[PDB]
Amino acid sequence: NSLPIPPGDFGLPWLGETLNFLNDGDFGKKRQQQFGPIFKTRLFGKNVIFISGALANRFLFTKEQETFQATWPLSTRILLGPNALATQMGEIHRSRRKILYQAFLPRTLDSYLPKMDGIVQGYLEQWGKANEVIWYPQLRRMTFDVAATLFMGEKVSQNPQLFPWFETYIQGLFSLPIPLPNTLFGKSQRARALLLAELEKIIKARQQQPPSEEDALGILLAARDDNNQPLSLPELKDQILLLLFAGHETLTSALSSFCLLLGQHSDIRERVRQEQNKLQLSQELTAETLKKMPYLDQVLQEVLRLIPPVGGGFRELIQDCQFQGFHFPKGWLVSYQISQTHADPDLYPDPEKFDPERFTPDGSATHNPPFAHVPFGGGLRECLGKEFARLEMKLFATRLIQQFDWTLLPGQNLELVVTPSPRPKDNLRVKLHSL
Ligand code: HEM
Ligand SMILES: CC1=C(/C=C/C(C)=C/C=C/C(C)=C/C(=O)O)C(C)(C)CCC1
Repeated sequence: NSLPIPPGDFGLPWLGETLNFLNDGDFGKKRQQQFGPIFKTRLFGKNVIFISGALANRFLFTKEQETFQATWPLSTRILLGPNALATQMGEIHRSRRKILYQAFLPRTLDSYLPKMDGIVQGYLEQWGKANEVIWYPQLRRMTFDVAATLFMGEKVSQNPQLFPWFETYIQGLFSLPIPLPNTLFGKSQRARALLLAELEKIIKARQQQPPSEEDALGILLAARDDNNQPLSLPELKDQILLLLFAGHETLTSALSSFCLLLGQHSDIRERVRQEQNKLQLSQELTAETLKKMPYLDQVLQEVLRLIPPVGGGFRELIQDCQFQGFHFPKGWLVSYQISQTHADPDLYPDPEKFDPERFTPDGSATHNPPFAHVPFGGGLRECLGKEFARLEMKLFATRLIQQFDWTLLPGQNLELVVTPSPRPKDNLRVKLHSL
């Protein structure tokens, strides 16, 4: 069939519009205005079509196996490793998906709580003592601490080079894949080498011990493929590195967003508080207690809606396709943009406004088309850790609101940069007031 390809500029050979993608907060919106709802570009040497909205998301998460193959930018793939779920395909992917899910079972999450709440309260106490808190970097310390603790173990967490290395590793994930020591990418390459060497040490320690499936690392050590074979060491290291990155980076964004938004909407903050008051907290807080928070549930859906931690995903077309009148050529990439979908005014009337009532029983977002709220993606690659994320968001939201009000200091830049997750430019300057 003789259909046109989408409008859009490819730019220079290979380089294309990669620099705009990596540096402009404007990328998708600029090309939507200039080119329309479906546009093409070139990124990291690949021709890419950007799509968004319920129907485009439906398309991308339908008859997927025969059409769409998950991928990531060249820098991301190299730094994740060939043995990570994010970089696995087909039968291997299906298998590790079932293996990893066991780390996030309803009851295993329930068992994460005590250590998680202990790490959470520890930080709140410190921040409550301070005058001004520059919050964003603090949230990064905390979320790493929770992830290292719950996925690996407590003595692992107090060990002191791990965080600095991860921070450097993260900075190169979405960058120019230039393998020199004076680039963000080469520094992340070196960070990855140092981290794997440590995780290898951490793994060899755990193997000379009675089998425990308390955490993610123990779960992976116990895991067997369909041919009853263990995961290799290189796979073990790539898999924990991913879980620690995802558990750390995404949650840093979600919680700064929550602190940002409930910072600016003190009425919503009070309704959350009113909810946790019709219960009975103390320090006594169980997994079944957090399941009694329907209104907080709504706020957290809406935080993720307004400021999605993960901007989008990428797929290679392995079949030739068409969508809304365009040829989607075999071997080109498609990118689904969660940020664009969540800013659709048809899906989200007054998209710029923070309104939890969209997720209230009969609200606008409840009878939207499928694939309208996609903070965790959908189809075959839908976030595997979503309930770990929701757990940590709910506990943090709960402990923070029960103990403190807070003020976002006047004259700061609250504007959001994405390297590679939304963060406020001036790192969220606050004062907490104890209750
Ligand atoms: C609110 C926080 C989070 C958000 C918004 C989020 C978002 C996403 C999205 C959009 C995808 C799909 C990307 C694609 O289409 O390929 C994904 C996949 C994934 N997520 Fe999450 N994520 C979050 C937290 C977590 C956590 C806490 C973990 C566990 C440590 C995690 C682990 C993963 C993994 C391993 C994948 C790859 C799945 C696959 O390739 O099949 N994420 N996530
Ligand atoms: C790599 C990777 C992850 C992080 C994705 C991020 C942080 C990308 C943001 C997308 C952007 C920045 C796209 C755009 O703007 O178009 C998650 C946690 C899902 C785990 C699977 C592998």
